[PDB]
Amino acid sequence: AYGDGPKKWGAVLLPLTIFGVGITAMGTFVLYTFSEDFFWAFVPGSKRSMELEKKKKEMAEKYPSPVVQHPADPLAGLVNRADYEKGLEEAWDKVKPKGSTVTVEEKLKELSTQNNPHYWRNAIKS
Amino acid sequence: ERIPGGKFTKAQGKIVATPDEDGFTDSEVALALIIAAVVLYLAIEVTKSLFYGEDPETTAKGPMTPFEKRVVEKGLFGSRGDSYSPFRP
Amino acid sequence: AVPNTPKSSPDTLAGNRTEASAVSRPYDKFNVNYPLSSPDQARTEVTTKEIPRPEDLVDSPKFPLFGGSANGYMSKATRERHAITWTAKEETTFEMPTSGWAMMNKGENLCYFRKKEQCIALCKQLRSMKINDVKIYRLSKDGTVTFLHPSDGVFPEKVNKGRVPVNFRPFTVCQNAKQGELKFTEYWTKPYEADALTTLFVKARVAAYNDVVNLFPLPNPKLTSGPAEPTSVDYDALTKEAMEGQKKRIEAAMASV
Amino acid sequence: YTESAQDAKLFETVFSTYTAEYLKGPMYETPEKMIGRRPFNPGEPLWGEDKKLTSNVLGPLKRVSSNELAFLTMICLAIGAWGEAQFLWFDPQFAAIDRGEYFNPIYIIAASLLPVSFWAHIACYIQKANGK
Amino acid sequence: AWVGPKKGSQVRILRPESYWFQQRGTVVNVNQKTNIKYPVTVKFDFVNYANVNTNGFALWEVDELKEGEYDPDL
Amino acid sequence: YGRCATQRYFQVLGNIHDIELNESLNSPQAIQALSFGQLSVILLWLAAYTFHIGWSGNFEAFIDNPLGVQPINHFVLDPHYSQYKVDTTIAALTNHPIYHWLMTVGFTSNAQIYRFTLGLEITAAVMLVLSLAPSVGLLSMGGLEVVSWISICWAGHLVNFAPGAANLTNVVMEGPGSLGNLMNVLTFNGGIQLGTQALAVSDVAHHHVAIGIVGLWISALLRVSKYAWNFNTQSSYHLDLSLSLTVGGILTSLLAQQAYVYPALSYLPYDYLTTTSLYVHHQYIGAFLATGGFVHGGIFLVRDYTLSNDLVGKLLATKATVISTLSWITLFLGFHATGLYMHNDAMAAFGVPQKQIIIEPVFAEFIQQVFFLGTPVYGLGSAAVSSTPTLSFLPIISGGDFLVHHAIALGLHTTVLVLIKGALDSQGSYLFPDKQSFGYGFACDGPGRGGTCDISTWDSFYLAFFWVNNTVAWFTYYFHWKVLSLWQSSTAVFDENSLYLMGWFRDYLWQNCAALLSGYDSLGSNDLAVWAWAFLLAHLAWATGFMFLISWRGYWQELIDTVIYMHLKAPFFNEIWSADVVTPVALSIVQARFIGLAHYVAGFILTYLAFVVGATS
Amino acid sequence: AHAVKIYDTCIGCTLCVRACPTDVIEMVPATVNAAKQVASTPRVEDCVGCKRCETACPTDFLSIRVYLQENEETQYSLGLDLADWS
Ligand code: CLA
Ligand code: CLA
Ligand code: CLA
Ligand code: CLA
Ligand SMILES: CC1=C(/C=C/C(C)=C/C=C/C(C)=C/C=C/C=C(C)/C=C/C=C(C)/C=C/C2=C(C)CCCC2(C)C)C(C)(C)CCC1
Ligand SMILES: CC1=C(/C=C/C(C)=C/C=C/C(C)=C/C=C/C=C(C)/C=C/C=C(C)/C=C/C2=C(C)CCCC2(C)C)C(C)(C)CCC1
Ligand SMILES: CC1=C(C/C=C(\C)CCC[C@H](C)CCC[C@H](C)CCCC(C)C)C(=O)c2ccccc2C1=O
Ligand code: SF4
Ligand code: SF4
Repeated sequence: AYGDGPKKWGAVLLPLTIFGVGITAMGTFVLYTFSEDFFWAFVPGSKRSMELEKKKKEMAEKYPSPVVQHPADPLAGLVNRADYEKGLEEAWDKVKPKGSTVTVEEKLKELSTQNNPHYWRNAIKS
Repeated sequence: ERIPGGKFTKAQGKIVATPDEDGFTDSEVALALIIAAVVLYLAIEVTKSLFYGEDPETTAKGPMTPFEKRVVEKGLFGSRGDSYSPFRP
Repeated sequence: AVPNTPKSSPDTLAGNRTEASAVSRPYDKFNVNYPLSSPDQARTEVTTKEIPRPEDLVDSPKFPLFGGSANGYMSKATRERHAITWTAKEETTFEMPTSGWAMMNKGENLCYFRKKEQCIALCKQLRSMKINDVKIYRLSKDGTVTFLHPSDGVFPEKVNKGRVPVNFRPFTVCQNAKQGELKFTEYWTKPYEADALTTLFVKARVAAYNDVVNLFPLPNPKLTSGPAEPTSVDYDALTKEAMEGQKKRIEAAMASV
Repeated sequence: YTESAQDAKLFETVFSTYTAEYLKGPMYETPEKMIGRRPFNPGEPLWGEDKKLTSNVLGPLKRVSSNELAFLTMICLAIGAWGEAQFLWFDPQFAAIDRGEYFNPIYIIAASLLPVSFWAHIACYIQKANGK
Repeated sequence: AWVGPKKGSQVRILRPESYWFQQRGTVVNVNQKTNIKYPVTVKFDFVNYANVNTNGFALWEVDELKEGEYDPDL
Repeated sequence: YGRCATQRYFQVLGNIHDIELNESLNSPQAIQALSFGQLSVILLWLAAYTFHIGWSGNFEAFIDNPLGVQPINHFVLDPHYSQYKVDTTIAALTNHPIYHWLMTVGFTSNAQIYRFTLGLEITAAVMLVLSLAPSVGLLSMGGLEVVSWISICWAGHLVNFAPGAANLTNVVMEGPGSLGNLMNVLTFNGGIQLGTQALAVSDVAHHHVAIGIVGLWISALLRVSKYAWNFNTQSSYHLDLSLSLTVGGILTSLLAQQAYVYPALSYLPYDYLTTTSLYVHHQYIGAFLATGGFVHGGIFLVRDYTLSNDLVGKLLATKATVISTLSWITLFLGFHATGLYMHNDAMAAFGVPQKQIIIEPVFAEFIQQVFFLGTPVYGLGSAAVSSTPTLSFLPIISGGDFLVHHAIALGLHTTVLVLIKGALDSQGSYLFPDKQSFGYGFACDGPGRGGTCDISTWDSFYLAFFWVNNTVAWFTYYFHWKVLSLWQSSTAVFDENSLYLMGWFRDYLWQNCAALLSGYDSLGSNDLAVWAWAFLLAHLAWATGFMFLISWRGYWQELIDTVIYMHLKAPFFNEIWSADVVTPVALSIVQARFIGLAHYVAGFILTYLAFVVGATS
Repeated sequence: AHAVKIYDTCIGCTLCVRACPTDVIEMVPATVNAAKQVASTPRVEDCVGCKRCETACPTDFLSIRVYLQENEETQYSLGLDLADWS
C-alpha cells in the first residue's frame, strides 16, 4: 500500500536518525569539549596549533619556495637589510640635527624592542 | 482522508491523490541508502581532512604539477592574489 | 559537615584542574615577574608561615569581627584565595567586599577572599579611612603565597624607582598600524602588539605601494621546467634604472626634509 | 646631547620617508609587487608622473598609429550604425522572423562592431595624445 | 627663546584622532622643555565625550593662526 | 580537560568558519574545498527533496492533472499523532515548486526521479572527492566561462525535453532545416504561453543558450580587459565575497520578481501558495545576500584594506557626506510615508475616506504604460493597444502602491544607511578613533566617553538586520496582499484599504489569519494545525529574542553566579560538580546580541511562513 | 588576558591607577611628560576589562587603551568567583 514503505523504513531509521544520531552527536560533542584538541585551531597557543606552526616553519626553512611569500616579519622581505640600514644611516647623517649623538642602529634597536610580557607568544616562555 | 483548511483548498477543489503503490519499492530505497553510505564515508574523510587542516609537508614536499607551476608563474586562476573568486573573469 | 560542605577535600574535587588549564587555556600564564615589572626589583618573598591558607586558620586573632555570610568564597569548590593584611589604629566598622559588615581589630587584621577585585575594593575602602600598609597576598592551590598590590612596597598611585614601563607604546593610540597593513603577520589581528619599528615600516610600506610610477614590477619566478622565456624586456637594465630612480628619489626626499 | 622630542619625531619622519622611498625599488620583494598585482608590468609603464596614459595601456595594439585607429573606429562606427539601423528600423529583422524566415547574418555581424568602434576611438585618442 | 604657539593664540588642531580635529582652540601654555612630547596645552570651548576641553598637543599637531586669518564662525 | 567556560562555545562557534583565523586550512585551496563541501550538502538536500517526492508522492498523478492534484512532499510518520490525526493526515503536502520544476524539465515518472536522486548522491560524492584534495589545480575550476557553459548545457537539456522536441527534426544530422523545425525547441515568443500559464520550455532553452554564449563572450572581453590594465591591487577574500554576495542578492531578488511575473514552471500560477512562498523565500534570500555583501565589505575595510587614493579611499574621506545624505533620505522618506499613512488612518477613522492624501504613482504608471503594457490601462504616456500582445502577470498599480513603494524605499535606504555607516566608521569615529585596531566585532568600549554601546562594526550589521527583515516584511506584505486581492478578485479592497494602515491590519493580517487559527481548537484539528502550532512556536522564539536583546549580560551573569552557588551548595552534587569543568558564565555581549537577533529573525521567518501557508492554503 | 597599553599622550594623572579595581596600572618614572611619570600595566593578567581606567583618562583620546580579547578569557579576566581554574 501507499503507507507501507516509509512506515517500516521509518520505524527502523527515524528512531535511529533522531534518537541515536542526535544523542551520539551531543555526547561526542561533550567529549570533544573535554578533548585535548577542543577547538584547537581557534584556541591561541594550543598544542596542535603550535606544533603545526613549528612544522610549517620547518618545512619553509627546509623547502624554500621559488615564489615570494608574504613576510611574517615585514622587514624580512628586504633582500639586503644591511643596505637598507646603511642608506638610513647615510640619510640620517645628512639630516642629523647638528652633531647629534643618536645613531641609527640604536634607534632601530629601541623601536624594535618592546616590553609586552602579557602578549601570548611571550607568556608561553617564547 | 483530510479535513481541508484554507479558503483556496476548498475553493479550487484540489484533491491529494495518493498513489496506489509506493513508488520506490524497497530495493531501490536500499540502493539509495547504500550510495548515501558511500557519500557518508566520503564526508567522514572530508571532515577528518578539514578538522586537522592541511599538513605542512603537502604543498611543500609534493612538487607542484606543471600546470600548477605555470599557473603560479604566470599568475592565473586566482593565483597572483589572495582571493578565491570562483566567478573570476 | 557533609550536607553543609562536600565531604571530599578541595584537591579531590578539583581533580586535574592543573594539567587541564595548561591544555584548555594554554594562553593563560603569568609572566616571569608577575607582581612586579622588572626582574631586578627586590621581589619580596613570603610563605605560608606568614600568611597561611584559610583552611588552616580557625578563630585566628587577626580575623576581623565578621559573622560569616553566604557571599564568601567557595571552600572545597575553589582553591585560589586572596588575603589582605592591614594594621588598624582603632576598632571601627567597614563594609566587606562580599556585602555584610565586619569590625576591624585594634591591631593586625586579616581577611580572605576569592577574587583580587574584592581585595582591591577593600583596600580602597581602607585607604579612604586613612589606613596604610594594606598588603594583599594570593594563595595558590599548593600554598605558595604571592605578594601583590604594593608589590614594590610603594602603592601604584605614587611613582617609585626601579619600575620599568610595561606595555608602553611610543606613539599616539591612532598611530598604531592598521590591520590590513599588518596582514599575514603575527600582529594581523592584534596591531596594538606590534613594535614601533614594525608599525612605522608597514605605514611606510603602504605609501610605497601607492607609487606605482616608481614601484618595481618584481619579475615572475621561473617555475616551469622548460628553458627560460626569451621575452622582450631586459630585467638587468630595469633593475639598474630602478636603482638610479631609488637613489635620486631618496636624495630628493631627504632634501625636502 | 639631550635629544629633543621634536628630534625623535624628526627621526621617525626620516625613517618613514626613507622606507617609503626604498620599498618601491627592487629591494623589498613582496607578493604585492609581483607582476599583475600592484606594479605596472615590467617594460610597459601605463602612466608617468603626470597621470597621462601611455601607449602601453592598449595592449596588443600598442603601436597601431592614431590615423589607423581613427580609420578603424570610423569604419566600425559606420558599419555598426548601418547594421543597427537595418536590424531595428529599416527592413526590421524581428519582423522577418515573424515572416518565418531567418535573420540576415550581415546585419548582426555589422551591428556587433559598435562597441568595437567605441573602444577603438578611445584607443585612437590615447594614441593621438601620445604622438603615435 | 620661545618655541611653539604664543600663549592665548588660536591654533588649529592637526591631530587626526583628536575630538577637535581641524577645529580651533586657544593655547594655554607651551612647556619650554625639549623632552616634552606634547607641550602645547590647548583649551577648547567644546568639551569632548569625556567632558574635558583641555588637552596637550605636540608642536607639529597644532597650526598657529593669525588674529584674522581664520573663520570666527568655526 | 575542558577547563574553559561556556563562553568558549559561543566565542569559537561565532568564528568556527572564519577560516582566515584558522591558520591550519588558511590557504585558498581549503576555501575552495569548503565550497565543494557546501555544494555536496546542497546536492544532498536536493536529493532529499527528490527522494521523498518520488518515494511517497503523487508526481505520476501530478503530470496527469497538474491543476486538480496537490503535490505531496513526504510521508508523515509522527508517533505523537492520534489515530484520528493519523487518519486525518495523508502525507506532508508540498510548499515548493519542485513538482512544477520536475514537470517542466521533462520528468514523467518516478523512475526518472529515482535516477535523479541517485545522480544527486553521486554528484555529492564527487564534490566530497574534490574537497578531499584541495589544490591550485582545482582553483582553475570555475569562472564565468564555466557558469556560462553550465547554462549552455542546461539549454541542451531543456531542448532535449521540450514538449516540441518530438516534432524536432535532428538538426546535427539532417541540417538546420526550416525555421519552424528550430522553433520546435528554440523560441522567443515572450511572456506567458497560456495553458501551462508559464514561459515555454523552448523559451527557457533558447534563453539559456543565448545567456551561455553571451557569457562566454563577456568573460573573454573581461579577460582581454585584464590583458591591458592588469591591476589586482586589492585582493581579499572578503572583497570578492562581497562582490559575489551583492551580485547574488541582486540576482535572487530579480529571480523573485521575474519568476512571479514570468513564471517558467508549468502550471505554477494555478498554485497560489507555492507562488507566494517562492516570492517571499527568494526575496528573503536576496536581501540576506545583499546584507552579506555589505557585511563582507565592512570586514574587508576592517582587516584587509590599506588606505589609498582609490575608490574606497575616496568613499572613506567623504563618509560624513554619505552618511548625512542617507540620513536625510531616510528621514524624508520615513516622515512622509508615516505621515501620509497616519493622515489616511485619521481620514478613514473619521469617516472621511475621500480626504486622504492619495498620490497617484504616475511615474511607475507612466513606465508601465509606455514600456510594458500592451493595452491602455491608465492612458498616460501612451494609449496605443498592441495588435499581438504577449501575456504575463504584471500587477496593475493604484494609489496605495505609491505609499508602499515609498515604504520600501525607506526600508532599503535605512538598511543601506546603517550598513554603510557601520562599514565606513569601522575606520573610526570621533567617539572611537581607533576602531581599526579592535576587529570587526567587539562588545563595546565601556561606559566611558558617555557610553559606547553597539559601537562595533558588527553591531552595525546587528542593527541593520532588523531593518533588512522589516523591509522584506513590508514588501512581502505588499506582494502577498496584492496577489491575494488578485486571486480573490477583490482588487478594490486592496486599492482602497491599503491607503491607510488599519486596512493593512484588518483586511490583511486579521482577515487572513481566520483559517490559520482554526488549525486546531476544541472541535478538533485539521491540516492547518501544524501551521498554527508553528505560528505559536515562532512567536515564542521571537519573544525569546526579545529577552536576549532587551536584558543584557551583567544581570544574567549575577543570576548565573547565584545559580552556581545553589549547585555548589546543593547536596549529592557538590561531590560531583565543582563548576571547574565548562564553567557556566553568561553569554558575552556580542554573543547575546547575535543570539537575540537569531531568535528574532527565526521567529520572523517562521511566523511569516506559517501565515503565508495559512492564508494562501 | 585583555591587553592594556600605554601611549605617549599619558600625562601622569595617576587617575587610571586609582580607577583600577584589580591593581593593573602602575606609575613608572619617565621623561616624556611634565609630571615625569607615566602609567604602565605590568599586571595585565589581573585586568578584568572593566575599562574604568579609560573612563578616568583626561587626554583627548585614551592614553591607556584596553583591548578586549574574548578568545583568551581567564578566570581573572572573566571575574570568576565560584569557579577555580588554577
Ligand atoms: C537534507 C537531507 C535529508 C533530510 C533532512 C531528511 C529527512 C527525513 N528523512 Mg530522509 N533521506 C535523504 C535526505 C534527507 N532526509 C536522502 C538523500 C535519502 C536517500 C538515502 C533519504 C532516505 C530516507 C529513508 C529511507 C527514510 C528517510 C526518512 C526521513 C524522515 C525521518 C528522518 C530519518 O530517519 O532520516 C533517515 C535518512 C537517512 C538514513 C538517509 C541519510 C540522509 C542524507 C543522506 C544525509 C544528508 C545530510 C545533509 C547533507 C545535512 C548534513 C549536515 C547536518 C549535520 C546538519 C525525515 C523527514 C524516514 C522516514 O520517512 O520515516 C518517517 C525513512 O524511512 N529518509
Ligand atoms: C557564501 C556566503 C558567505 C560566506 C562564505 C561567509 C563567510 C563568513 N562570514 Mg558571513 N554572512 C553572509 C554570507 C557569507 N558569509 C551573509 C549573507 C550575511 C548576512 C546575513 C553574513 C553576515 C556575517 C556576519 C555578521 C559575520 C560573518 C562572518 C563570516 C566569517 C566567519 C563565519 C562564522 O564563523 O560564522 C559563524 C556562523 C554561525 C554562528 C552560524 C549561525 C547558526 C544559525 C544561526 C543557526 C540558526 C538556524 C536554526 C536551525 C533555525 C531554527 C528555527 C527554530 C524555530 C527551531 C566567514 C568568513 C563573521 C566575521 O567575519 O567576523 C570576523 C561575522 O561576524 N558573516
Ligand atoms: C516603529 C518603529 C520604528 C520607527 C518609527 C523607527 C524610526 C526610525 N529609525 Mg529605527 N529601528 C527600529 C524601529 C523603528 N525605527 C528597530 C526595532 C530597530 C532595531 C534596533 C531600529 C534600528 C534603526 C537603525 C540602526 C537606524 C534607525 C533609523 C531610523 C530613522 C530613519 C529615518 C526615518 O524614517 O525618519 C522618519 C521618522 C519617523 C517615522 C519617526 C516618527 C516621526 C513622526 C511621529 C511621524 C511623522 C508625523 C508627522 C509627519 C510630523 C508632524 C510635524 C508637525 C506637524 C509637528 C527613524 C527615526 C536610522 C536613523 O536614525 O537614520 C536617520 C538608523 O540608522 N533605526
Ligand atoms: C528622497 C526622496 C524620494 C525617494 C527616494 C523616492 C523614491 C521613489 N519614488 Mg518618489 N517622490 C518624492 C521623493 C522621493 N521618492 C517626492 C518629493 C515626490 C513628489 C510628491 C515624489 C513623487 C513620486 C511619484 C508620483 C512616484 C514616485 C515613485 C517612487 C518610486 C519609484 C522611483 C521614482 O519614481 O522616482 C521618483 C523620484 C524623484 C521624482 C526624485 C525625488 C528626489 C528629490 C531630491 C526629493 C525632493 C523633491 C522636491 C521636494 C521637489 C520640489 C518641487 C518644487 C521645486 C516644485 C521610488 C520608491 C513612483 C512610485 O510610487 O512607484 C510605484 C511614482 O510613480 N515618487
Ligand atoms: C533528519 C536528518 C538529519 C538531521 C538530524 C538531526 C538534526 C537530528 C537531531 C536530533 C535531535 C536534536 C534530537 C534531540 C532530542 C531531544 C530529546 C529526545 C529530548 C527529549 C526530552 C523529553 C522527552 C522530556 C521533555 C520534558 C521535560 C524535560 C520537561 C518538560 C516536559 C517534558 C516531558 C516535555 C540530517 C540532515 C543530519 C541527515 C539525516 C536526516
Ligand atoms: C561597504 C563598502 C563596500 C561594499 C559596498 C557594497 C556592498 C556595494 C554594493 C553595491 C550594489 C549592490 C550595487 C548595485 C547596483 C545596481 C544597479 C546599479 C542597478 C541598476 C538598474 C537600474 C538603474 C534600472 C532600473 C529600472 C528598471 C530595470 C525597471 C524600472 C525602470 C528603471 C529604468 C529605473 C566596499 C568594501 C566594497 C567599499 C567600502 C564600503
Ligand atoms: C537568559 C540569558 C542568559 C542565560 C542563558 C544561557 C546561559 C544560555 C542558555 C543555555 C541553554 C539553556 C542550553 C544549556 C546547555 C544545554 C544542555 C545544551 C548544551 C550544548 C553544549 C554541549 C554545546 C545570558 O547568559 C545572557 C547574556 C547576555 C545577555 C542576555 C542574556 C540572557 O537573556
Ligand atoms: S589617566 Fe591617562 S593620562 Fe593620566 S596617568 Fe593615567 S593613562 Fe596617563
Ligand atoms: S580595564 Fe579595569 S581591570 Fe583592566 S586595566 Fe583598566 S581599570 Fe584595570
